[PDB]
Amino acid sequence: DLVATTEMYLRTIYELEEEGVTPLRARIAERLEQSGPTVSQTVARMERDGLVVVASDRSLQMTPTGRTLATAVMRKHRLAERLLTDIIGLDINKVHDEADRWEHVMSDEVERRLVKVLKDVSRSPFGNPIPGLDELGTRVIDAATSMPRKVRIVQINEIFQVETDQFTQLLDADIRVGSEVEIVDRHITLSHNGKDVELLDDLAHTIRIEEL
Amino acid sequence: DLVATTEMYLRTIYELEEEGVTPLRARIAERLEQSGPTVSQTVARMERDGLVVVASDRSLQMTPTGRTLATAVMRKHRLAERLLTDIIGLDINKVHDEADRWEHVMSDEVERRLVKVLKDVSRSPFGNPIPGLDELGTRVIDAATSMPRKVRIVQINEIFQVETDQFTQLLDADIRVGSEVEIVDRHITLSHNGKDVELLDDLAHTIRIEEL
Ligand code: NI
Ligand code: NI
Ligand code: NI
Ligand code: NI
Repeated sequence: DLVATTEMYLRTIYELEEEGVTPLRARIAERLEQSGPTVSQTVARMERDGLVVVASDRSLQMTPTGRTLATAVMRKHRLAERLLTDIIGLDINKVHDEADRWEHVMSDEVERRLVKVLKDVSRSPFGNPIPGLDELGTRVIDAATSMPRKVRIVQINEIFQVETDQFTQLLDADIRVGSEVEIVDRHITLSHNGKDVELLDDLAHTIRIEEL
Repeated sequence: DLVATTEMYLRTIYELEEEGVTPLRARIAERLEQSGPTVSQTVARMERDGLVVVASDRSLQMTPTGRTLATAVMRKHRLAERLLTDIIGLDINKVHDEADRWEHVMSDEVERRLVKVLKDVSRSPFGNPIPGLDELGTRVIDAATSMPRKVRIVQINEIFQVETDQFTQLLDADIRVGSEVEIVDRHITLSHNGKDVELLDDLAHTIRIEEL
């Protein structure tokens, strides 16, 4: 019982972060269709197991081990969805639910085979990047990690820019003095309410952020 | 926890029958690497759930519902093994263990797709017929069912036979006055210690059996 449950809590926190939603226990209860009390019980165990910390604001911060496990479950889940759609041909309306089960029993080595056999594993069939593939086998340029983080805009410093076409991109995605997600890819891209601005490097080095 | 466990007990009983072994609780404990007491506890629940009867000789007789479920789990298991070998290309030494997990989470509709996509679903990669495909979508000729049963030879009646090449087949598979398995296929075949004699109809109507 217990292992699949933990993984589901983890993938759900992972999911909410990808969606920009604060990982709150009531948000997890609602999404998993579980009671709040029930969720509190599992989260308590997960804290005990070192997988999550409940911050003073009641959000759930996955620890590095928790996040590794979350990432793995998300990876299996999305690879299973790929397998089910691409090869098996299961009706798309059933694919998620099936992968909801298969994600807890797919081995790493099966994953590795899927990566060999599938045409593309960039994205699930539902449009989301498949993470953790590598593991399977302050200025923005300095501050971003290979792990999504929300930060606060403290300076944009347009005045120092030569290229200006991204000024309007920033205005259109609404930040100026706000709280944005930051990541390094193949680098740097910023997000704010499901609107992404992929920064060119000159901007990535002048934009400054803080926690928080 | 409980559903996968029940299915495993069921597939194991199914297995022992296919192998000609009396479904004894100590044989199930040994095969599942579970304690006897532990197995007694689950079997008791399974009796309560209507899936098995413990006969006076201590063998486990699957009820019709139990057998249907056993057959389904065996089917998913073997189809999963096919999928893993044929398409996925998982190392054959890992295929069983993986299917040991996937058998408990594969839906009927995924099965139906597998039957569409796979080259042949007659047999698992380990040489055993895949059952339950139809469900997914006394003289021997009269006594045999579409379900394996052991019976006792009461008469062979060679004297009434025109064709005699199967006389030696019977002698070679060692029966004469013994306890044999009987089944109807595409009919009738008899088995005795992993030696099969597929009867021609003239013999199937003269050979007589009893319980038991
Ligand atoms: Ni999904
Ligand atoms: Ni799941
Ligand atoms: Ni097997
Ligand atoms: Ni199993």
